[PDB]
Amino acid sequence: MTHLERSRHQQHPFHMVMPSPWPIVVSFALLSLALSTALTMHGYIGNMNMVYLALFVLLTSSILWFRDIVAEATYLGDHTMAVRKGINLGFLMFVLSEVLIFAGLFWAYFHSAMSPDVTLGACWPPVGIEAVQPTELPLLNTIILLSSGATVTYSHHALIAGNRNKALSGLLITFWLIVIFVTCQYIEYTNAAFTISDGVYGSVFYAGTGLHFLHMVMLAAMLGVNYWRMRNYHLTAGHHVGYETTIIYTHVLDVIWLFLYVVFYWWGV
Amino acid sequence: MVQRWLYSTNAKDIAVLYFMLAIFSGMAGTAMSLIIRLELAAPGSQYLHGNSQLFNVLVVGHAVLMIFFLVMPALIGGFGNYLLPLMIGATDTAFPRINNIAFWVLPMGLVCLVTSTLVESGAGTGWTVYPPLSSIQAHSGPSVDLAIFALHLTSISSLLGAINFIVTTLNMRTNGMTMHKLPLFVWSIFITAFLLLLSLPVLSAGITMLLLDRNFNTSFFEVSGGGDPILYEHLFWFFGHPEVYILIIPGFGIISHVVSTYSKKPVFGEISMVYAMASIGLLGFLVWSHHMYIVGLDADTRAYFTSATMIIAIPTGIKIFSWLATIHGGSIRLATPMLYAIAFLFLFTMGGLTGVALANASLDVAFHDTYYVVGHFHYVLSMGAIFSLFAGYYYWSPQILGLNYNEKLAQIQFWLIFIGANVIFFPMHFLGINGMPRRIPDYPDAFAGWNYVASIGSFIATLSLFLFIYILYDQLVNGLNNKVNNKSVIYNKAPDFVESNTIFNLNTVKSSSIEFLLTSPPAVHSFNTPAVQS
Amino acid sequence: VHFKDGVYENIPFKVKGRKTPYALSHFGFFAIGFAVPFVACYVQLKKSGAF
Amino acid sequence: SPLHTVGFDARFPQQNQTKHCWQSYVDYHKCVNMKGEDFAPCKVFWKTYNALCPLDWIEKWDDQREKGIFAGDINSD
Amino acid sequence: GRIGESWVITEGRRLIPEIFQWSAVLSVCLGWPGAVYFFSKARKA
Amino acid sequence: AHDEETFEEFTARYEKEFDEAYDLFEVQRVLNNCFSYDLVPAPAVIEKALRAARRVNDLPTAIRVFEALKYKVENEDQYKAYLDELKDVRQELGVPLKEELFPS
Amino acid sequence: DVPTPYACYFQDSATPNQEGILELHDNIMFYLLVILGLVSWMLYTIVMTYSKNPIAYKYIKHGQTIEVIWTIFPAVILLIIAFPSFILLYLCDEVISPAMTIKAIGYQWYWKYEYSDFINDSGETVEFESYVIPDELLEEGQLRLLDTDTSMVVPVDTHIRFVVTAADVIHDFAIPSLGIKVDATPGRLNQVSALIQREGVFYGACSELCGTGHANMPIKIEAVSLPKFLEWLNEQ
Amino acid sequence: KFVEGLSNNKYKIITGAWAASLYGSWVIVNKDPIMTKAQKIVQARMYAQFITVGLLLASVGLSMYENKLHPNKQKVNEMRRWENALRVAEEEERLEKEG
Amino acid sequence: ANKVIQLQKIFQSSTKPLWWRHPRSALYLYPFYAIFAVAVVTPLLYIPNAIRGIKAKKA
Ligand code: HEA
Ligand code: HEA
Ligand code: CUA
Ligand SMILES: [Cu+2]
Ligand SMILES: [Mg+2]
Repeated sequence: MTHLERSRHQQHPFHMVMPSPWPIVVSFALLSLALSTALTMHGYIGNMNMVYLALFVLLTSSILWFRDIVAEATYLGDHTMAVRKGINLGFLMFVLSEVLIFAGLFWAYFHSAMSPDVTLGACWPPVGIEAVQPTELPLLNTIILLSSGATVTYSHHALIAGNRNKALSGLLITFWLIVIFVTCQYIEYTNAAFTISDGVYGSVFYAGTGLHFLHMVMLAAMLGVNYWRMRNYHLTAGHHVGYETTIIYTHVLDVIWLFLYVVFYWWGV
Repeated sequence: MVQRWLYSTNAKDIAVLYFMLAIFSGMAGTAMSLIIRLELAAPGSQYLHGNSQLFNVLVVGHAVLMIFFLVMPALIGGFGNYLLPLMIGATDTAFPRINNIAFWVLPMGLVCLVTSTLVESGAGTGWTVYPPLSSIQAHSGPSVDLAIFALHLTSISSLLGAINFIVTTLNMRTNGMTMHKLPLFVWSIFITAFLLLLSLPVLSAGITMLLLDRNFNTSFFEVSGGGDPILYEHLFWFFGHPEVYILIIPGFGIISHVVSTYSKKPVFGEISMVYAMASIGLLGFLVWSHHMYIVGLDADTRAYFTSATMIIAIPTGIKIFSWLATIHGGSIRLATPMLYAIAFLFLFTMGGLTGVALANASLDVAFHDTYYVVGHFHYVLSMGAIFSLFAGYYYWSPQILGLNYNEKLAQIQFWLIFIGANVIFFPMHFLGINGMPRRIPDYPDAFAGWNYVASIGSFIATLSLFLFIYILYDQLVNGLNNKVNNKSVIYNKAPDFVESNTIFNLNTVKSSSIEFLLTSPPAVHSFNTPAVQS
Repeated sequence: VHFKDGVYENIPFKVKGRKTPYALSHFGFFAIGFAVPFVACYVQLKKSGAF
Repeated sequence: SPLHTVGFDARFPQQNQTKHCWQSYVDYHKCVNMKGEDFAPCKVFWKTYNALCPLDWIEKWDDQREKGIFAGDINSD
Repeated sequence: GRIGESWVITEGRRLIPEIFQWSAVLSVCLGWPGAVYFFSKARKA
Repeated sequence: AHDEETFEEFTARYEKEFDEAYDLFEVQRVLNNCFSYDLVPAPAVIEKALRAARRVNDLPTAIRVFEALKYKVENEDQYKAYLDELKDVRQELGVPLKEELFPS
Repeated sequence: DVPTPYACYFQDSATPNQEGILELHDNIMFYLLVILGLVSWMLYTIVMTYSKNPIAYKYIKHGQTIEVIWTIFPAVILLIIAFPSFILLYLCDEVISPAMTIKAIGYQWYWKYEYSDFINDSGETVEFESYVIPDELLEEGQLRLLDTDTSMVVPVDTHIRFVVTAADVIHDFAIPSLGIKVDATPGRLNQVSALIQREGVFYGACSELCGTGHANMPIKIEAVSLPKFLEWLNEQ
Repeated sequence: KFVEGLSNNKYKIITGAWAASLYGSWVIVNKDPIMTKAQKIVQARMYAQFITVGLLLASVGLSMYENKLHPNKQKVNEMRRWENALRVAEEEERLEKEG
Repeated sequence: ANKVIQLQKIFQSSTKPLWWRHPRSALYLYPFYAIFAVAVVTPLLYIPNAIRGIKAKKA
């Protein structure tokens, strides 16, 4: 084509982002959250009202940031294939950083488990603490993640194919499947013989399973956002990077749950 | 101007702000080093009368402020943010709001670290903030919680910068940059950004375990209750050695570039040098417990770690040998960043030799938590990372800032910091092998001489930084007059021998990376079009 | 909008056209930077002993 | 002239000895509760824990044994 | 080389004065603790 | 070519590289690339360099050949036994040295 | 034993372990000073003969012969350095057949020593808390900040293995003269051995951070002959 | 009678079979040269974890297949260690008395 | 409900910044500005009460 209407464009595929006020606001909110939760843990302020509003302003600033990124990604239309591969590799490295936090928690469990202290009775699990048996409720909420992975992968491969009634049905039932997982996980927490303070076993057990618990409620929020922008026709057939992102996230969450489940419920009892 | 400095998703105007917080926090940290070494100058309770808790607060402030708010910003954040898009031809970095939030969550870690040293006398543990010294029984208050929330925020900043750097040099390279054609500082920032996201997750997990067994009644390291404090030493030093390899690898990149461009020679075997640097990176995880030879490990695992830290020692050796090889046979133009590059080699080889004296698990029983260790790391961290930082500033800031500095003041600043910092940390070795422990307010008055000599040196090392501040001022208000009126050096690469002056004015800059071809202060959209390479 | 470029439009300090001298801001920045540990020492020495 | 002590056990040759004291204490309370209530050559265990682990640990474990909240139970009926 | 003063002599002349000044700069870059000990009262000054 | 260069391949490659230059930048460039190698070049190279500096018609690069060579050589006996081999080219080309031009 | 002003060497020998540590450090420094001398000599020769060099050999960028020799030379020197440290590390844990045992349990800003090998024929274990003399009640010749009112006293010429622990913050039992340094973490007992070869006093300090009273926490070990130690243990 | 030695290492065989299962599923699914790398990896991971948690119950049936052959464990190995701890005391103090 | 091209035709053709360009984006940012200013200025009046050491009045 003409040079005159070729030099009226970006001249390189990469993103040039206009100056946006959502690093500074969410950093302000992160500072206020850190100081208020360092200040209310010692009885300096009266209630948890202020750490509540600090967590809430962090949540609503970050959801306004994600509003800005979905508007820029599908309305202004800048996410070409180079930027798509960039944000894909960035999410891969972020999740590689999350699984190392999980590896640090597993290091804590292994170090205090396979060399048990003389104050635990020199046996893992310790004396008196009735450990959770792995075959009742752990079996349901370890088969429900495999069923969730199967239905989210056929919803993905129906989104690439072209049918809407299947690619929406898979996403709806994987959302309700993992929220049923989260609710029965809370059911498992609210009747268990040990608390987070009862020894080191309850401490590292609840640390690992609670971090996975918070990770899948964040996954459920991500999948609710993805179902909303799948219903409102944002997701295309070949430009769904914000959905490939969350299916990569839920499959690696499934495999880190099975690692956590095996060595937290079978070997550790 | 509010949208150019507060929102500002452009990787050139974030690095200047990184550098501003870097010089601010480095001034605060060296004020703390001056106060520490001013109180340790003589036995008996000096300037701060009694009050050892205040000295513990001052030494943890000096250590953690000058590590996580001067060296890591002014090497990773500032220099990577300004130069990593500007060497591989990206217009600027990928994920721009991510390295804006990294900068903007730095100084709130700084302000909560500052206000942690005021409430309920204060967090005194040292920068390796240990249990049960920091648990709620032996240390009550909201001080160390803010002191480790600062580490949470700095940890988040450095990881976001790491993901930013990794993707912006794995995808947005220019037309001809292959997988091995990048300049070596790009490779250093590459490997450092890998070690960040491979290391500091373990750190943040361990220190949030410390926080929720302080305040949330859990029992990770509270020992009467099941836990053990050795698990924190493992979970901390698994980051604690990759942290200083993170702090020193861009120093190796900066020194490689300045000795390449001030000796008119390419670096001797750049491919073997980057293989050595990458193996140093992937090997620096396997030696994390050379800081724990005393606590009660077996002799077998101590034998493994004292075997593996010497194979850590060898590729740094072949890097220093390649540096001697690439300054050999050159045409060395002794300007002020080349002086820092020459001093870095000697003053880091000295610290590395005393480091491999420390690395023997046999020999670490006579030297642990002892001023020999301070003499080692205040060589290889201080002189290493900050002589590379000075050889970064005095070499790059005429191109970035666009104002040429004064030259004779830069050389008296180099010789003052060189003399006045070699006189501090050299008596620390004699204090170490004579038997002085670390973190004491002061000491049994036998070894009363070397502390006085180190304290008379720290004032020289502070006066040289005051002269560096005046160098910044004289650069900022007399830049064009130092261009014109013959006080500076203008061409960093001299004309060759048989080349005329009328022929040097044709090809002015004989670079090998992009950065010295952009005009002084460069355009906000420098690479409109891509920068081709064969 | 591409912000316009120069020799003094790359830094947050305004240097040439001011009302006060530049040495005031440039040395007050490092004055407060060098005096934050001194005010930490003062607030810690009035809380325990004397000074 | 004599200054004899526990020597060198082959089971625990490492630098740590906390399992060595805890096992010697629990096996003293496993000898003198089971085979015969007190007459024995299992004064070796008594010599070993009273030589090795400190008085605060012995007092804490004996009050835990009295209250019945002992960690590794000593086969008591 | 082949014709000229020999390479042993023409590089010994270049390097033999360099060894003494190397020894001087190393004896004053590592030997100043001796000079500061020499004047103190520990050497019965 | 990272394989080594023998002396005959060196002098033939550089004679065919001094013959082809036409500007002044080319003569000074190939002169710098000839002198910044490890060996000192035989006078078959440098009399051709003098002719190639004569073709562009400028003098001081036909003097800095001689001063760069005096910096190159290992003593002055090699320099004198060198300079009496380029005597008549220096005569009929009329270039000076440094020590007789700037007496100091 | 005790530190000396303006000293630049070890507090001298008492134990075979400290003699081995001194010999090993001198061997390591002897292997290190060649490398330091040639590195400083290379740097000096380069920066004082190539600064007055007008041309640069820019066509020297690799050579495999000298590259592999300077990467195989530090491996050789590090093998020769690591060859005796394995011998010292594997012999300094050899605690076969000690004579008597000590417990050295360290509280907040003091130590508490206790002997319980049952030759004290009053019957009991013997303990003493070992506070520092505060630095105004010093009386005309007493070393500042590392003296003690109630010293630990050990015999000569018997292997003694002492365990160490704490009841709080991680301390360290550290004497540089006897070559003994071991972190007293509150959870586990850690044992180290000794064979003191001469009578006299030995001083040390806590070498882990304890909080406010880290400096006011010394170790004083007088080593006396065996009949005087038997008399002291029976009398005390 | 082999159940003793290769049911002592349950959680070695399960983990090695998981790694080999992901490898033998990945080399099967990657031979289909039409899909993305990510879809192949997540399908191989799903097949692997399904066969692994299916084997985790086979080892439970095998675990009580071992438990009838060795009743009420963790408590009678402790007393074998206790018999070896009492013999080492009696053997030692009898020679302390007559040595 | 297939309202993406109308939103694209609106979002390309304006001068206002991106977080103010939507029609209903007045209900999302004014109460956010209010609650954010409140929520971040409010611990900086409780920090001198913590420096002075005076705790809360609870129970
Ligand atoms: C970043 C690393 C770093 C650096 C550079 C220093 C440098 C100094 N430190 Fe140290 N220090 C530590 C990190 C560092 N330190 C750590 C981790 C500990 C251990 C704490 C513990 O374990 O408890 C410690 C402990 C420590 C001790 C031992 C005390 C003890 O534990 O018993 C002392 C005593 O002298 C001390 C004081 C000083 C002084 C006077 C300097 C002087 O050198 C300061 C002068 C430095 C400069 C003048 C550099 C230039 C400054 C700039 C701002 C340049 C700006 C340029 C750019 C931005 C390009 N600090
Ligand atoms: C910047 C980060 C950094 C770097 C690069 C290093 C470099 C090294 N360090 Fe250091 N070190 C620290 C950070 C660092 N250190 C810190 C923060 C502490 C105190 C922690 C605390 O609070 O306790 C410490 C203290 C410390 C300890 C802990 C001792 C103790 O506390 O008990 C050990 C243990 O092995 C050690 C060894 C080494 C070795 C072998 C190297 C090597 O990497 C050096 C490599 C360089 C060379 C080897 C010289 C150049 C090579 C040649 C000239 C070739 C010839 C050489 C040989 C053949 C050997 N140093
Ligand atoms: Cu006990 Cu320091
Ligand atoms: Cu390390
Ligand atoms: Mg330590």
